[PDB]
Amino acid sequence: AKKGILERLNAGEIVIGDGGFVFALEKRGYVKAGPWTPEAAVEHPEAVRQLHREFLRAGSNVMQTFTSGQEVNEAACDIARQVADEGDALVAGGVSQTPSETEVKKVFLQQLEVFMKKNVDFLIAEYFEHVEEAVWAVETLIASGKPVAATMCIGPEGDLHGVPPGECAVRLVKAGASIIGVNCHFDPTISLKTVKLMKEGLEAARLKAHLMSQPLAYHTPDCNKQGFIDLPEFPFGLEPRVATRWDIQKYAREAYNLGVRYIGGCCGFEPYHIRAIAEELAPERGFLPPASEKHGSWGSGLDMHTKPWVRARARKEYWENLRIASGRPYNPSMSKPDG
Amino acid sequence: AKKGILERLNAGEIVIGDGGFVFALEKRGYVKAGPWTPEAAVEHPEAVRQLHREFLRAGSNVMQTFTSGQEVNEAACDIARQVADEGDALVAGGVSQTPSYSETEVKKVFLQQLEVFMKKNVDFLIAEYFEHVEEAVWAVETLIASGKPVAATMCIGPEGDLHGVPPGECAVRLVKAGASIIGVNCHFDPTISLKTVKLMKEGLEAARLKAHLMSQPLAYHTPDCNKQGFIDLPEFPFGLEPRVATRWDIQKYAREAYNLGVRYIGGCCGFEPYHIRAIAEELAPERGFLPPASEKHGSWGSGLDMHTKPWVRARARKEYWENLRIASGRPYNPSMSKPDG
Amino acid sequence: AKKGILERLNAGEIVIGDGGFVFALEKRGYVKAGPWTPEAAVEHPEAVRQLHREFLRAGSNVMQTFTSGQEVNEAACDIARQVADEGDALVAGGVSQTPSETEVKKVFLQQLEVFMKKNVDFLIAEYFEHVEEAVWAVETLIASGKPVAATMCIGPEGDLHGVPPGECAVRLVKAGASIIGVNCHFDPTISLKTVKLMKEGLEAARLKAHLMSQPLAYHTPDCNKQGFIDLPEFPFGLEPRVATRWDIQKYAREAYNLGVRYIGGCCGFEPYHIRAIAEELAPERGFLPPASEKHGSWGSGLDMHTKPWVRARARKEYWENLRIASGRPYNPSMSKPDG
Amino acid sequence: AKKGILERLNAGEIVIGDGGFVFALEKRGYVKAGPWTPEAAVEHPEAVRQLHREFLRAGSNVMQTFTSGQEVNEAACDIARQVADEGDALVAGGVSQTPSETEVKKVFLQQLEVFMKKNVDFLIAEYFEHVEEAVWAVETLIASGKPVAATMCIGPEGDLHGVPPGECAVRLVKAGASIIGVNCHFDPTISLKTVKLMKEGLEAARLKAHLMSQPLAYHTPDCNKQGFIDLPEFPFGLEPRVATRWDIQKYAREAYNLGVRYIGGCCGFEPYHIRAIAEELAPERGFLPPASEKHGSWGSGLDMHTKPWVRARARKEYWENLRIASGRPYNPSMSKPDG
Repeated sequence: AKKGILERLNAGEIVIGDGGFVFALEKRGYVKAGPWTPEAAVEHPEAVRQLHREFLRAGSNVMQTFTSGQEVNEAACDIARQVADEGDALVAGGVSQTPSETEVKKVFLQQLEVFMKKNVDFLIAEYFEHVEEAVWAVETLIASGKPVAATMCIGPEGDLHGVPPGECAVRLVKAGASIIGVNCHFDPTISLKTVKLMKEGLEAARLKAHLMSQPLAYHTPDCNKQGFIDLPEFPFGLEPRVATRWDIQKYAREAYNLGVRYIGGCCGFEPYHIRAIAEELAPERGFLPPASEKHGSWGSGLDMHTKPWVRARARKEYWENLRIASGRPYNPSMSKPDG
Repeated sequence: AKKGILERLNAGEIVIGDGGFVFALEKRGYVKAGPWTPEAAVEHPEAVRQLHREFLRAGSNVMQTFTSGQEVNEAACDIARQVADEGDALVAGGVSQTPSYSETEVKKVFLQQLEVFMKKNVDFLIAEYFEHVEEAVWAVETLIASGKPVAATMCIGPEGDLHGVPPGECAVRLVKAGASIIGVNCHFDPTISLKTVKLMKEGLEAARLKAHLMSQPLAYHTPDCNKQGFIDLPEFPFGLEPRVATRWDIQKYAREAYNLGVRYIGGCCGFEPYHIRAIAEELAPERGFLPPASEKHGSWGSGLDMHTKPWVRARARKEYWENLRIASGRPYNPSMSKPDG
Repeated sequence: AKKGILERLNAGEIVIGDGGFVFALEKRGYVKAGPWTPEAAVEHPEAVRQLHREFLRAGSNVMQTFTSGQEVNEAACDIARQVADEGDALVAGGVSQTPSETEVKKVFLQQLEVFMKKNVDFLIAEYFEHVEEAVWAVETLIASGKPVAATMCIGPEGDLHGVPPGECAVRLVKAGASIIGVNCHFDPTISLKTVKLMKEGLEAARLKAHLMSQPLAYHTPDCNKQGFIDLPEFPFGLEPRVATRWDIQKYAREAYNLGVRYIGGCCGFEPYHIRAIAEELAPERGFLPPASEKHGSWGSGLDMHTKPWVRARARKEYWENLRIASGRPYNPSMSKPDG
Repeated sequence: AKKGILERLNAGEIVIGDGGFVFALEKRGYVKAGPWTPEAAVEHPEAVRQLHREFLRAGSNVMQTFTSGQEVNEAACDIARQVADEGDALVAGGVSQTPSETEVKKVFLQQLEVFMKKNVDFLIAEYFEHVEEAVWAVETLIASGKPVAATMCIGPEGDLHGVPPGECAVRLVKAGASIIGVNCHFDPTISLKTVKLMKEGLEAARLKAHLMSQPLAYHTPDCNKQGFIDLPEFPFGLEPRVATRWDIQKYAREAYNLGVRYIGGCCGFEPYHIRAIAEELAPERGFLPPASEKHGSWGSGLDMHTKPWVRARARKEYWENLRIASGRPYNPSMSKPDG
């Protein structure tokens, strides 16, 4: 009786997605930074499995596959299915930007072949800068008869061709995508600007769909149209920009009020970020994730402490209004994109 | 033929220690922040085991155990021994400050703890988290009875212990108690920690009391910390993400500690497998080898030479990342904060 | 043979204007912050005269008057004329917003009476949030037969009514204003965005005019549409935001390349800022201001020093590429507008 | 009946000193940055006189002279005496580091000759890195029979030889100096650390003297023992570091509680900073300075605005507990000294 993705969304439930998986495996020594290739699926099944289980414990209702050769993709799907069966989670399929229509759809169908062999609960089109290739992806994938979702790494200023977010969203829903939204390249506020534009565009064309936000965990108020790749700090300097469990716990509420129901996360997101999403959205979802056992609510777990200040740090007010410090006073608070 | 801790140190080798274990299991949902209890050792052996293995892959030569009650400590020791046997690493024992503070009862707690680590036959012991040096000396005394190498660390800054005992006096008093390795752990970022360790080195040289030096600093940057370390910063525990070091800051602390004469170069709260991998990759040309996890990393961002853009391809060199002045990304935030305490 | 404002501009010359005059008399104890009244013109003629002479020495070619009641304005104009005659400067007239068309034009005409009595070389309409009142300004003032200039404190998002900057510019030039531009409420980059929009709008309608930039000396990258006044630091907290002689020496070149020829400054501008404008624009103007005798070019005057670092600070490269430090690490580098 | 410096101090009164005079005339175009020479005293007597009068209006009770050769010094003393006679102020002499004891005392005596001709109400030894030359100064100057004061630009880590500040202070009191303190090179907080050490050292030796503080107006938390001159921002990049009228109103209270009664200011201090000192210390001195007429108390003058927030900014609570913003988010909040 595992409800499908569209059944959950249409019922009005929040479908929390897993965080940045290929970024969490790079800091854990299994992915390399620059090829970002998922060999660890076959080389280190225990690492990939444990990250999946940590995300499931956090509150993710989706186990996106970590996708030698198609053997790696297969093994990734078996690990994802194994972990998904342990909880209220759905295995998802992911198709990403190809590095002509005939060849792009060739690549996309060869990829989709594996996800059909493995019977993934639903599919995702993601990492798409251009929306032309994104609609090609939604077309090639909805032939499966499985729910398809389309995400782009495009800011409020539209795709690389220049197509505005609203036009991109309506073009994706037209192609068949039952869920649409933004992933990667921008922090949880610019992303929710793009998703609001997408909602408005879909309401303009009366093209009902489900909304989906998977932003960066980093703060990038100094990013140009080219996301956070062009920041001088990418990839090995973004530790300061990482969000806290309060920033993400604010983006969860923002995205919920904006009308997003597939509230997840991308590069920089960790299990505790996803737990922040789940704990924020708990009073609507009617439950708390498993990992909430190893956590209070708004730092409520520190109100048995030996010091008065650390004891008083345990409340929503303190952590919501606190202005955390960079700890790097010889560094600027913003940087010019290199590109 | 697994060399012991003192054999490695006396041979001149660097003994890289594991990073903040309790802190890395809190962000992974297995430890709670505030009780900081290792209830995950029996509840989630796979999580603790995988963190141990990630640290081992990073380059750690020490699996400090993740230490009802004695059952949890035992299970932690079996997991640590399991992972240690998979590589060139040693299980370490850890005894820490008691919540109380008389000699007979503190040494009672210390001996009961030491019983389990004797049962499990840990390769060496650590006295750590000691604000006072009186209790740290008690620790070295109670633990060296094992006949195993004992190490002593305190979370004390350049201004001495809570009683005001200067770091050099602390180092001398610990080495006198029998501790073959002494150092500093926690409560301060790498530079303040390595200032304290410089003071300890000088103090030991003053009394001609030879010992091995050890540094397990915070991964956070805390230039605004008072004598009470990072715990009194308003951001602790759930606001320290900005302060987290990069693989370049830790890769600088590794060289600083090596030049300072520290050979047990590890890490504490905030340290992650990639930080320990930074330590190992920095100290590689001396150790004569690179850690396993270097297979999934270039040297100074070299792996980004593949990229399709010139401003992400030229990022692949020592100069760029060693001289880059990274940005906080929070321009509506101060770069420093006043300790609440 | 003192060339008029329009003769200077039409000849292609740069007409450097004076800096923030009532803000520089508040830090000198003669103006009060909050009423911002020019009572000091009759109470302290020597202070107002010396500030005028400092600006004239800096390089200003415009001695805007520091304008009971009409007596104070007359005294201000006498001092301005006295100091203008000492150099290559023109006395300018200033009409500003009134705290119906008939009553507003009444106020404007009563003001203009004094400036006609004193025969000011040209007039300025300035500090106009709305462009409905600014066209009334240009209308009421061009009846003098004197050159009239119109400025608003409006950002790139238009006036308070919502009129875009380009429409404001064309509507001011239609009213008769021979010079148009922006003054106050934004730093020297947002201001030069608005002036770029004004140039573009004038070129859209073929409505030739002269451009004029009088920006804030403060840095306000965190300002909303209500200028710098709504920042929490206004008025007594803006010392950190103050520009250096390099920031202003860069805005001078920006405004020159943008096509602005009346390059001056508003609140926060000091004699050394105007001297920075003049020294930057010197190679075109063909000369240097008097105050350059007490200054080097890009810190060249520090070549005398005994220390090697302070000696090497004497370069264009060093001072143009240096990221100066706030010196307040317990302070945020940006702030949310209170309004 | 103009009370002398020692009569005021011994009576328990606060003797507010003028601010950075050479530095204020550099921003006004009359002094050059790098030679820092006073030739404006004869070239521009009106500028020097107006700066003197602005400082006197602020609340300064001392009119330190602005000291072609000794003619410049005589003109400076004449202007200082002229302005001093207009209020409750005292002309003060000043001797600074030379660029052997016999030759140093020769130069110091040649200086003191002019101040004896002009009859300056008291003398100051200042800008002394070394305490050897500083005690030589106090020796050569106390022969005048006039009160002598000694200040050094030395931080909490002692003079350049290494003499601790307590030893410096006692060595200066022994030489005869009736007032001792610190001037320049450090912000108001480090300076007051040094003055605390001097007070403690004098109390160690039972060597009673009057305490004096003339700190920088800049914030320099990132300065090493060589003061602010070694910062990369010196001289033309210190605008961000400038203190506000609230920071100086805090330093005034600090110095008063520390036991300092000659509370003034060095480089970076302006008439409004000295007015901040005077307004802060008013409820003890029993009066407010003249310039307080053009100022409220803790921003009270903004009660007249039309906006609720700009009206509510008028509060001690608001301006005392406000973290002002640098407005430069692409710049670090601290910088490494270049020396």
